[PDB]
Amino acid sequence: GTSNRDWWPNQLDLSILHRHSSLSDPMGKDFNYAQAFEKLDLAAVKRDLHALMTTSQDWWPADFGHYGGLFIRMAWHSAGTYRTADGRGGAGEGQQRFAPLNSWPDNANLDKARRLLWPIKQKYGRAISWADLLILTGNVALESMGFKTFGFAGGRADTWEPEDVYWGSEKIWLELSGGPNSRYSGDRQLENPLAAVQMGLIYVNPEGPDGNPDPVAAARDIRDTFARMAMNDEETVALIAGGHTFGKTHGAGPASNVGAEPEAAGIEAQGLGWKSAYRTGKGADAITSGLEVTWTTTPTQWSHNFFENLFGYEWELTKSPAGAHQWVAKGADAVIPDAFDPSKKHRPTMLTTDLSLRFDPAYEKISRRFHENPEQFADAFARAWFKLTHRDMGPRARYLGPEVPAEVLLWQDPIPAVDHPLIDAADAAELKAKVLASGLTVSQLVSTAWAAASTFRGSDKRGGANGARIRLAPQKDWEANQPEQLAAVLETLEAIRTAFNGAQRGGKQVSLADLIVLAGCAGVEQAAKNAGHAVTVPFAPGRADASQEQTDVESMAVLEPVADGFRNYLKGKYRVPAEVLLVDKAQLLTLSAPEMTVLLGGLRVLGANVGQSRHGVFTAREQALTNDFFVNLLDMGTEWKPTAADADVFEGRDRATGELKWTGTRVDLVFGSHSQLRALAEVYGSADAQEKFVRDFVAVWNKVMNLDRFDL
Amino acid sequence: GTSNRDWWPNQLDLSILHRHSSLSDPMGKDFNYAQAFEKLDLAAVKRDLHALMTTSQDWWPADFGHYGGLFIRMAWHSAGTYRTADGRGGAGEGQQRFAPLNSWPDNANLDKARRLLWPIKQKYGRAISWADLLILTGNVALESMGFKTFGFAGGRADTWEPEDVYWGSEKIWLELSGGPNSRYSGDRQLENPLAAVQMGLIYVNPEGPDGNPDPVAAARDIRDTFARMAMNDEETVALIAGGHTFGKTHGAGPASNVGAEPEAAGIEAQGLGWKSAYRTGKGADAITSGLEVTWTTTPTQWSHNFFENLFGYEWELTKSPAGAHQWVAKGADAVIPDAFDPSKKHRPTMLTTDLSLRFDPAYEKISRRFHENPEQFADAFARAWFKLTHRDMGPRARYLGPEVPAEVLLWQDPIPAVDHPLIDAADAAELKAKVLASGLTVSQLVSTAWAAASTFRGSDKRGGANGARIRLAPQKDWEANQPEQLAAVLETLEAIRTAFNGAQRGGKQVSLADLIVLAGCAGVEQAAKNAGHAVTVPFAPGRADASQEQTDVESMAVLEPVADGFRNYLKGKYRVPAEVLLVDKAQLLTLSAPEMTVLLGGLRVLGANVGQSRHGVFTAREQALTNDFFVNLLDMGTEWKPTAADADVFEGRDRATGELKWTGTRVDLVFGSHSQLRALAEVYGSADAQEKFVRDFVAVWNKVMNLDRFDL
Ligand code: HEM
Ligand code: HEM
Ligand SMILES: [Cl-]
Ligand code: NA
Ligand code: NA
Repeated sequence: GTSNRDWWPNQLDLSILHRHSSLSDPMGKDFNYAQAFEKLDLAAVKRDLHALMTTSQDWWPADFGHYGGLFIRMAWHSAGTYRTADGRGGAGEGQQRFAPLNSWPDNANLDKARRLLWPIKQKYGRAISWADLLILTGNVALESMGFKTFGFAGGRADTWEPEDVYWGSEKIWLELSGGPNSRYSGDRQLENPLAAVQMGLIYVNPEGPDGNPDPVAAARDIRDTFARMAMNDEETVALIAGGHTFGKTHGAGPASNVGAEPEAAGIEAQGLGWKSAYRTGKGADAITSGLEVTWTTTPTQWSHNFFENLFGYEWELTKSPAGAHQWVAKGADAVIPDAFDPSKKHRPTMLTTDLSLRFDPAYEKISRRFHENPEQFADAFARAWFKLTHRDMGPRARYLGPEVPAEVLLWQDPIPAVDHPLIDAADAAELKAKVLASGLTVSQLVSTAWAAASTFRGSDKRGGANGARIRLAPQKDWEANQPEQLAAVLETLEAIRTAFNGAQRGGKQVSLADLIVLAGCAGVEQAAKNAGHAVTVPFAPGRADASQEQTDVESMAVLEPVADGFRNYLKGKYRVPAEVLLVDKAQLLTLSAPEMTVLLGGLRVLGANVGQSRHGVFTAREQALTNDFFVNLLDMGTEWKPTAADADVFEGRDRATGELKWTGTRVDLVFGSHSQLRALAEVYGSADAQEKFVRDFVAVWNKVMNLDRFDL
Repeated sequence: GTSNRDWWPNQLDLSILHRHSSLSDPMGKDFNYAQAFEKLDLAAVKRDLHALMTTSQDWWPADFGHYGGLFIRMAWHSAGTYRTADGRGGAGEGQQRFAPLNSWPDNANLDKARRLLWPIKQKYGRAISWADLLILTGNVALESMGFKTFGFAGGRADTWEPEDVYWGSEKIWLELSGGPNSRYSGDRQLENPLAAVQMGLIYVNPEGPDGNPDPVAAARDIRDTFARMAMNDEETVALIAGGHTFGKTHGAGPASNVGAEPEAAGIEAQGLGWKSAYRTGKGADAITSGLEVTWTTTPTQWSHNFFENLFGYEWELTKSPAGAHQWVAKGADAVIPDAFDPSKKHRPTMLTTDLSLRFDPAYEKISRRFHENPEQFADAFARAWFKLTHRDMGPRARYLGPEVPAEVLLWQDPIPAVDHPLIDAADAAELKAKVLASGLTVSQLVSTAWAAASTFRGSDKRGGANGARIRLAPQKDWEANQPEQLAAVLETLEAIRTAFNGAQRGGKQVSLADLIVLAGCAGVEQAAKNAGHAVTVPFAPGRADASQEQTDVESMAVLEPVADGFRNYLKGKYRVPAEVLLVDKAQLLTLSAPEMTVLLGGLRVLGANVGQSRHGVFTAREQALTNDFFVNLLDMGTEWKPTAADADVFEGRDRATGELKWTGTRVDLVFGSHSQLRALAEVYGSADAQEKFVRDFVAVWNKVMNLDRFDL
């Protein structure tokens, strides 16, 4: 059947805002995963996973009698989709079991790994999510093979449909760069927000860049893609050498033997894929990547034999049985055990990307230190493996269970504990009145609280107003945050805070993080009062103030809004139309299309625009909370045309007189153009809508203020 | 951005079961449109609509100074998408304001019509839906121009995103037949469920079949497509001749002047399209269809002039100024008024499809009767306009407001009023015990109640267990209903009814409609008991029994299930795979994916399959309510393969021994294959899920039993 997407392939897609509906979720509306997990017998789950490691199934025999390597790869792939640019991908939603990730070429035969785990998932049911189980299984694999992990947190709730992620524009799996849809431009610049070199790869091509077996060139792609997954050089070397301490690759025969990926396979395959016609199709005959490399002399035991081999041999370019480029140790004895035949041994082998760790000069120094000091290697790998597998879990408050590491890590964007009584309802009312009596305007108060709260993204649960990081580098100097106006607001609020905290007893005090949000609440209540409407905006205290020393300024760079339609802000010109960037922002903020619509219409008339731009400010009572944006936008008395100067800025003129009434961007006018958004704008721009508009605006304002409040 | 649909364009689409979520809806979850409409001042709205008729806007000037013809077309097009095959389309959800219908070629310039209504929509807000307003505007247009309508019902709730409808497979607007995606095969057979001749037309091509101007061949397409929209010869003549008593077509210059349809237009067009470069692009210069026809001497007044012209002249093939085929009266005077220039008059003109009403012998007889008996024409048109505009509104219990016709019409599938006390909980316990003491099995009770209730479709709200039409022609004869088994169950239930009603005083009695549903509830209770579970199934009395004479047997044919995955039933071999037909059926039953999953797993083990097929009966305890279907389906100890005899039937064998354990269809195994359906099956197949399965099953069973219960 022909669909709207066929007819109008460039129209905005709002369906990404309406995922994860109660409709698609088999659990009751009252289901609380954290409550279920907190009663899990995690020790009993880990004993079952431990037994599983050495219980081979004939439909997918265990290499060396041990599934550990397979399950470490499974858990690394689960986590390895993560991109810092948007926070999308990662292990935190168990998306490996859905399209497209269940059928990526780099996830070949991880369908078998997930199927091995169904008996344990079935036993423990809703008390352990697939998302937690994939990571736990990787931890138990490591533990069973003598590696001490840094710890584990539960709390990744299962999802029930694919995430809407931009994985790239290529129409061919693993397409080499330089195609019609190339993800590369300039001097090998990978397009944001991608963090993989080819469609369907986790990071890089194990042969080398676009198949060129050059370890030095490969090292470039490794460093670039790992940095885009939040890993520096030490972490990257620790992870790759740590992983490739275990197990083997699978390339026993030509790739033409391997059939359809799971999403393409026949219904009889019952959710599995990559059925191989090569000899037995599994075990000693397995084909996965097409490479055939076994790194260490003890693939089922933690060792420092990866670096011993990397540095102890010279390497020769060779071909797998599948015709893939790989390396073998020159002059070596057969010292590596065979996966199935206890009478066969093999020479040491390496991937191009393994040799990167020796032939890139910066990796070489780290790899030599790890070689000489394997206790340093073990500790870096444990820390990196925790970071990898938890990077998208959000604040430490979300971490469940008895194995949570007590060490607070800089990458967690940590929030200090609150040690003192919180302000009560009367205190909140006193502070709101003091804020409004200071002379801070509605526009200043709403703009500041919006700037602080709207860094949250639900993709990796980073950002939000908790921490008061808006006062620190680098948030205080982001262009979108209007640094000089922000500095003046924060100075006034800090004087209000000092006076209130000075006057208290019993150690009661208010954080600046709370006061910035409460001040924004006062701005919204004042705007409602300006409109002739008395409303109370909800407020929940208990935010704390993080220090500069507790803030990684480099990691905070990815949270900078370079597009924020809710402030009519675009840092520069992009490929992507501004309205597409608005819907992307609404998705990160976890907003529905109705929530996005009411929030944007209200922010316009409150003065939230960066630079006090008039664009979309369709009111003659700025700083009053009215539905004026919608009533004026939908007024057929006004005709719109793109400006001569700028095709992305529109003039609204009286249709009769030609008088200039308004100007607006694409972000403003899309609400009068897109057939689904216009239907929403009509509800809010109706004569009966003033009370509904205020209520809905207050609701979505409060939602945004609370996005990072996992402490509640 | 490459999507899962791009990679796997044949995988099942579950998103059609999760549309119309609370997420996309701007109204509160408690919003009750019926209650809002009941408070509407309908008299005030109709005064506003009467005023609008002659209030010309310069951006789309009114023909003859009266918008009535444009609005009648707008309302006819709102209703005219309806198909009897699936009940999809029609006016009942206001889908003309969304993609794709807002942009169909046949809906060109109806964007202008809807925009003229925005001020009235704005003024009355949520108290009148767009869906109600489009039809009410059509009524007022007719009343304004002298035609007395049969009545009007409110209660069409607005919807907030496009309906998932198969409109055809063509990838070109208006493609003529015989293309690579032809909707025609054999002797001009239109594929079910389509009810138009070309992609983006309402019914037929006004020039003639595939543009061939043969009124006789055109009559064939008119008959077929109108029959597929529930209209017979009399209704079809009345509707076309009635409509074309008013207004005019628009083709003042070449179609090449007309730009992008609304969904393709620039953002500055603010939701309008078909902007024309021809002269002023509007009014006298309007281009809509490309035809230039005005039917009557008084296009803004009800007249008998359509049939006077049709019969009173001989017709000559000619071309509009756009190059379209149409017909001019041989030797006629210039009697037709111009829409704008009082100094111009025109010869009578007709479309090919108008001449059909004369040159098709069966239409000719009706047209002549209407010409000779104008009162018969007026009454037929009024009744057909009502039916057209209310055909998808469902039972009369949904009809709101003060203009609802009292007359009960056969096409409404009327239910008699209940005039007696209903059974209470004590009676329901007594009737269930009698049902279970009769010897009727779980399989018989569940199968009969499923057969009765599952005819419902939310597309046009036809069907369901109310009326006990399963005992009448043609439902009692449907293969899916197992006529011989059905007859035996009904005979036993009618004997229980007779004995219960015979023992009552005070006029209390139970309908067979109620007893069938209650007996099915007893079956489910007995099944739960068979599984060691104490369960009560909710039951709401108040169904009444319709007569054979209240049941149009030809209209009832389109509800016949030729595919019902819930009974593992396929009447023959279709081009669409069985699992796509299962999701289509779930959508018509208003089920979510979780609901569809739990229902199907439960029905399989209760013995609801047609013919007692073993396909999908993955239990050793049939007629016990357990999650066995899921636990056995997900057992990796079983391997599945298609049979030699039948690629659509699968054998489940022990992996280790090769012993046959089970057989299943595509409908069974899709729950083990589709990545999202398998995630749902896993929840219900987990060790902690038996009580959840039972309670979810009872909830969705009750939901299906109540689908048509608008009396509640
Ligand atoms: C440049 C980065 C990396 C590349 C190109 C890479 C490439 C590969 C390839 C091609 C395979 C063979 C797949 C097969 O045929 O079965 C593999 C296996 C594996 N990788 Fe990596 N890898 C990378 C990083 C990592 C990391 C970060 C980890 C975990 C910390 C990891 C752990 C493993 C394990 C345990 C296996 C063995 C699977 C088995 O025994 O079945 N890899 N890798
Ligand atoms: C065989 C069925 C039909 C055909 C092929 C057909 C075709 C057309 C076409 C081509 C136009 C001109 C559109 C334009 O250029 O503006 C039109 C106009 C119209 N049709 Fe029909 N029609 C049919 C049935 C109906 C029915 C059932 C109704 C209503 C009961 C109706 C009411 C109208 C009206 C009122 C207009 C005039 C619009 C105006 O004044 O702007 N038609 N029709
Ligand atoms: Cl639940
Ligand atoms: Na993420
Ligand atoms: Na419908």
